[PDB]
Amino acid sequence: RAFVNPFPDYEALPFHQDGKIIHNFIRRIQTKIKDLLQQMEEGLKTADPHDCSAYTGWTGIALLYLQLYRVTCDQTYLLRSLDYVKRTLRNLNGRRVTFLCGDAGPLAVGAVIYHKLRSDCESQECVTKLLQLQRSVVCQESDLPDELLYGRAGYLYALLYLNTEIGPGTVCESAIKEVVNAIIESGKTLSREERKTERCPLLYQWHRKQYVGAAHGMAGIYYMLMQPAAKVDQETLTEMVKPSIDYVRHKKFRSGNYPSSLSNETDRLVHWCHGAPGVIHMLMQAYKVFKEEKYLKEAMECSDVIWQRGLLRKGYGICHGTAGNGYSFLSLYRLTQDKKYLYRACKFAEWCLDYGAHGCRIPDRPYSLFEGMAGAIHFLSDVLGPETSRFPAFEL
Ligand SMILES: [Zn+2]
Repeated sequence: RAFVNPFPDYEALPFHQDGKIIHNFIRRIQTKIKDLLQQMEEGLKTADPHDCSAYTGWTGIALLYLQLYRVTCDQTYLLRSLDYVKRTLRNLNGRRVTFLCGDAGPLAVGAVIYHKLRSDCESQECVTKLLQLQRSVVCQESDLPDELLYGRAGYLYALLYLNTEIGPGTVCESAIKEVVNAIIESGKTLSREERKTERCPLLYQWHRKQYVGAAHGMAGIYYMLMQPAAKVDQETLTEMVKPSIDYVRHKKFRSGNYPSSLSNETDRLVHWCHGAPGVIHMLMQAYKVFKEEKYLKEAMECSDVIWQRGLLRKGYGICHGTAGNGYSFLSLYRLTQDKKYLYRACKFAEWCLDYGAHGCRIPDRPYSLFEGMAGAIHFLSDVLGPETSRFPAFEL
């Protein structure tokens, strides 16, 4: 599942003492980005015309070019992002709600792109249509899950995306509070039916499995609830979210990895979607909000599991691959300024410079943001500037 990580750890260099990446490594990274960009452009020509998702479709490619534009300021990239959103803005049936897999991705990415190209009316039309998803999400009688790829938390992300990328006052805080309350009541309900009201106040399941991790599980729901832009009150944070965070912490393996769901006792997946590379963001965010060192210390422990098991044979992607796990190191570095994690991110990036020379399997969507090439390009573009790195479709 993982390669043997060949690199020595930081103690046993691709940056200077002050944290700045050396010229040679920047140049090697920018060279590969150009290289991979052209392979991605070529392969997307045969990709599925209908998958418009941020996760595996066209909206994800526009997200990459938005990201390229954020970090280079090259207007060429802004314009190219428009080429990819435009594919996605016409078919919308409003049956999927999340930023990653539903209509909120095309719509929120489109609204941001239009706003940076100064056309306010198309920008506003996107936002207006996005908010029409509101009732389907807030309805407690809907079978809709709460998790990030198909549930309330993924819709919540789109709103926070608008208020952080465009600005506060794009989405009404009333509409964010409604979605937050819907998520909270959902977690109270299931936790009562499972008689966990006092041990895990907020409990969630997806397809009747109580997933632990970022993509479909509790760690990603708690992570969004802890976002400063979701404006959750102190009482709900300390009485409802923190004890739920602590409950999942105590389900961790002795190996330091985290299970895929509460029942599963076999330690296999070291992915953003399942395992320590996703749960670590819950812990790091828990450290930002609650400021107790045990949360950071556990994030550091997650980092060591990811350093040893995180170079994956699945591939180089964000969801379950080397780029997504490499982001764990950039995030922890931003939090700690401990250049050990800068080093570890730099080494995973080095692995990505050899993209496709390792005998990794080919993902179904091999050019996509979260399954394929676009995500690796995304991750490489952020190692250039570790201080401003953002995990796509997840950090704000
Ligand atoms: Zn995955």
